[PDB]
Amino acid sequence: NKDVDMLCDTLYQGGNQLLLSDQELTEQFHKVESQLNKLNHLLTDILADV
Amino acid sequence: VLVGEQQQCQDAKSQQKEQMLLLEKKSAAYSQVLLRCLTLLQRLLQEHRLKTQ
Repeated sequence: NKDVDMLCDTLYQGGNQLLLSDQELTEQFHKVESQLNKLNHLLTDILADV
Repeated sequence: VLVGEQQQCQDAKSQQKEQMLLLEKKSAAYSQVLLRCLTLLQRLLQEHRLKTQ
C-alpha cells in the first residue's frame, strides 16, 4: 500500500491530470516556443519591409 | 434457561470461523488489488514516463 501510495504521488506530482513530461521542462519548452514565435513575428515583419 | 445460555455461548464460537475466513480472503483480495496497482504504476512510470517520455 505504501509502494502504491508514493508511486501515485511521484507520478501525479500534485496534479489531478497525469504528468508524464517534466512539468517545469514542459513550460520551458512552451516559453521557448512563445519567445521563438515572437522573434519569428519580428523577423517576418522585417522580411515584409525588406 | 441453561440450554439457551449454552446455545448462545456456543453460537459465537461456531460463528467466528467464517468471519476469520472472510477477513483472510478479503486480505488476500487486497493483496491482488495491490499487485494490480503495482503493475499499473510501474507501467505508468517506466513505460510511459521513464523511457518513452
